[PDB]
Amino acid sequence: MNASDFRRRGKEMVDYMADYLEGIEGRQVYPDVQPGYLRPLIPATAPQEPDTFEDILQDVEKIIMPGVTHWHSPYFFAYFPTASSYPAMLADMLCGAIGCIGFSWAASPACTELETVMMDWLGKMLQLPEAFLAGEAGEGGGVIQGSASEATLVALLAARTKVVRRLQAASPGLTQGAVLEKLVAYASDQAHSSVERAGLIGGVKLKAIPSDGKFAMRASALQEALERDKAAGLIPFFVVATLGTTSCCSFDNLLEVGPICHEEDIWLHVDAAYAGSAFICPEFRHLLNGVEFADSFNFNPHKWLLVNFDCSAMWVKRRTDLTGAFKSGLITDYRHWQLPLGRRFRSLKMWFVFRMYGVKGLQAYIRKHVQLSHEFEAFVLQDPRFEVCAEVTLGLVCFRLKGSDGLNEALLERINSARKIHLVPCRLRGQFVLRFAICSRKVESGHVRLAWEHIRGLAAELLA
Amino acid sequence: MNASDFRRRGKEMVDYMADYLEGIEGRQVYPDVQPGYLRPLIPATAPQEPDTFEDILQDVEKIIMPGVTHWHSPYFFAYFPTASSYPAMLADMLCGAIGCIGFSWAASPACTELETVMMDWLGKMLQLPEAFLAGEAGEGGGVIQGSASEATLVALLAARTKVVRRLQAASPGLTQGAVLEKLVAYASDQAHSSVERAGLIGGVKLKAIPSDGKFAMRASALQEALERDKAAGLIPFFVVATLGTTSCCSFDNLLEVGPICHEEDIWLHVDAAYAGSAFICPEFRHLLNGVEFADSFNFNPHKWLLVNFDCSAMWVKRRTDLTGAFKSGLITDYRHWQLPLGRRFRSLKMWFVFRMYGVKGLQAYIRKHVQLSHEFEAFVLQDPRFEVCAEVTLGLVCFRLKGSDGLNEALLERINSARKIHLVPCRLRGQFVLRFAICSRKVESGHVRLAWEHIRGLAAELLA
Ligand SMILES: *Cc1c(COP(=O)(O)O)cnc(C)c1O
Ligand SMILES: *Cc1c(COP(=O)(O)O)cnc(C)c1O
Repeated sequence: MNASDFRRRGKEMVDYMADYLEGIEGRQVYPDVQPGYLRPLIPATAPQEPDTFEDILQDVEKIIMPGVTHWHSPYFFAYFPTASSYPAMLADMLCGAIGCIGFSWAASPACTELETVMMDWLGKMLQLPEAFLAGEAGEGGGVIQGSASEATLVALLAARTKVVRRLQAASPGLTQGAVLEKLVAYASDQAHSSVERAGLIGGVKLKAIPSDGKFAMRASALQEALERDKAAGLIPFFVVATLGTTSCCSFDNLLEVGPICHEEDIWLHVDAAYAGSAFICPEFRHLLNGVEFADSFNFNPHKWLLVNFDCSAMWVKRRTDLTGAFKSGLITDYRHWQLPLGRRFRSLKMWFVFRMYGVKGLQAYIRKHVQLSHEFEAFVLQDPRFEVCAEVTLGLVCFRLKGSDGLNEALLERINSARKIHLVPCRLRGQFVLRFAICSRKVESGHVRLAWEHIRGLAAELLA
Repeated sequence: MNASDFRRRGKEMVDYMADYLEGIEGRQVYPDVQPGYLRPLIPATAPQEPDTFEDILQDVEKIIMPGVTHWHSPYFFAYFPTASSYPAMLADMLCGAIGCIGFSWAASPACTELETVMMDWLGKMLQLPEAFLAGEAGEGGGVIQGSASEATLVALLAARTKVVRRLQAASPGLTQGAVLEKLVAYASDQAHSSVERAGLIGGVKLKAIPSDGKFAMRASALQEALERDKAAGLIPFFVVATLGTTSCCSFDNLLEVGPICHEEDIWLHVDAAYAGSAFICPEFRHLLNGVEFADSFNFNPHKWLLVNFDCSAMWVKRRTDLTGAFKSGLITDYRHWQLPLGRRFRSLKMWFVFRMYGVKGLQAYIRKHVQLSHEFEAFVLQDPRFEVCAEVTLGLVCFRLKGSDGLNEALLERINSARKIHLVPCRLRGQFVLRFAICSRKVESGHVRLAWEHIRGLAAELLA
């Protein structure tokens, strides 16, 4: 079709989007569709002749929607939030229209330059040390990665390469294969699975560092592991410290870990995928104290900062430390900052979001969510039948019906079968725990109260 | 903002998109902006209070656009085409509205199931062997990757893992570090750089296979390299065969390479990033004869098949051969098929495109482009002052002004400085060559004739 048709159709799509989001509260959050349901509802072959937009759009309602899990219903309380905001959407539309591939500066200077500048804005909102800012003459800078799992993998590969170079440039005969055999990487036992994948791909060993009572990685445990391993002939080289674990949203001790990785000369990567967004708020910024020591810091604006998915923010103090694994001031070659060669004009989304919401708007959004999270915690704290399993700092609450894991597995089964709200569990020291996460952009105190009541009702029934 | 505002603003954005594309022919293809131009035209900090959509949109025209390289101007004849169609755009808008993250089947069954089905449609359009189709009981299947460079890397990692396992299943007690040291991978000397990055990340050795007169990889050269290396104690394990090299769009011999990789038991990956789209046309399908032998096949619909960037299609005959590196019929866990854990509902784009254009529409688009490419070749063939450097099969023509490399470097400099059209050169056996690639969706015979005339004029001037 041509421009004229797109004005028509494109505008129809906008109303569709608005309708879907406007009425999302009337959607059943989790689907009843069975695995493999879709293939039989669709032809076996692409059509030879065109189909009608109208026809395709109703297929969306009648066939696709039944297999959709609505992350944006205020009743979606699973995992962590995924971002979705009108400003990013508008931006995404533009990005697609300009349709450039920023694999090189010449392919579109702006695709590259807006990114560096936006990463600096965000860097400043987080109050990161100047060492991470590109500016006009800093050895550091930031880049948009596809996801936190990729950011982590990129850091590990940069670390791996850096340690192999140092070792070979000090031991002539030395082969890389030799160095890999003894390379060890560490992460909290609460670390995300993206770390294992990273070690797996990078071809190195990964060890877990037992966490403390507050589920945090401490200097003590880390040091022990290091000594134990150096003494065994191994070579520590990478450590991922997590800020806002996926289990209970706890925080590794950065002021204790940073100094250790520094003195031991270990690449320290900080994965704050979820909690990172909160650091633009003074109240929480302390949680990030210690970045000073990090070689690379990452968090997902596509989780809790309203920038629609496909937007993870990563910073490093020495651009060449990163650039070297795939080979000041202005950056022109992002292709040495990530795994793939191509990339979209993703920074448009950050720009539209940061500009259309403003810093204050963003801070409010986060606080409202943390407020809602504490309201839920209160409910649980008020009912003697339940218990709150971990300190509640941000938008996640881990609760439990006082009793056995069997009793709790049961409550969960009854909650999901009821199809009103959607929750996910996790194990916290082997114990079965239920997670309550504030997600949707449009969640209100009302949704939480109703959600709690519904859970309390089911627990009661189950208890009789 | 809320749904109401988005209907307004969102519709404005649609007209903006339509205007930009509608008037793109009046845009200067390549920018005059200097590196680093943007930072000083934007504030140093994100705004505290909201900004106006109206204000943001004019900033787009006045500040972003001057730094944009217009890939969709019919006068953009660089690299290879990047896709952009209204159907994919409409689809992308929807994808963002639904906004789910398909990291697991439960996160949204449809995000996963539509993908498998679409990959089968495309698989059939290409007339791939049934072995690659998921169907209801095939060990194979296809997945959308972020790009051809990632597809290649994924294949190599799958290969690496598979050969390390076999070698230990043979000599129980064999270390991985040991096996990597001797692992060798091959690619044509015309292969894309994504292959080197892959070998670099995977930590193995990569060797180039000298190409023939038609710049193709032949059985002879490959076999020679293999023997030479096995005999030296090395272990061949991965071979990338390219269909549509970026230099002159030549084709490795798949009927010669497949059998070799089979008997030698080497993982054979086929990178047809650009040329692959043409295979939905019977006339060209022979170029793909030999996939039968491939372990993995890949091409970019986001290049020459109108599915907006962020859409590379990859197929394998044994899903577990792929799944194993990151650990029939219906597929539920795409997370073991790619590097990252998260993913967008990208298949919506393929669906909208395939349905709104229909197979015949797609075939016409490709043929029209190949027709235009041959029209250009004709022009060059008609002028005794120039020469065509390689067989012209698809949308690319490599030409040259008869003379020295210096003379040609000069023509190129004069073409880019003129700012009418945009071309890129490359070296073909050390010789400086100019590339002419049909890209934009809206290119016509008229654009090509004017482009040729303009180049002939500049060549003439220069020749005096
Ligand atoms: C959500 C999460 C991830 C995964 O992020 P993606 O961008 O989906 O890869 C990684 N680490 C932590 C701590 C997370 O909370
Ligand atoms: C364009 C191209 C690639 C790279 O594709 P992306 O998806 O941009 O990474 C790889 N191989 C060939 C032959 C190509 O033409």
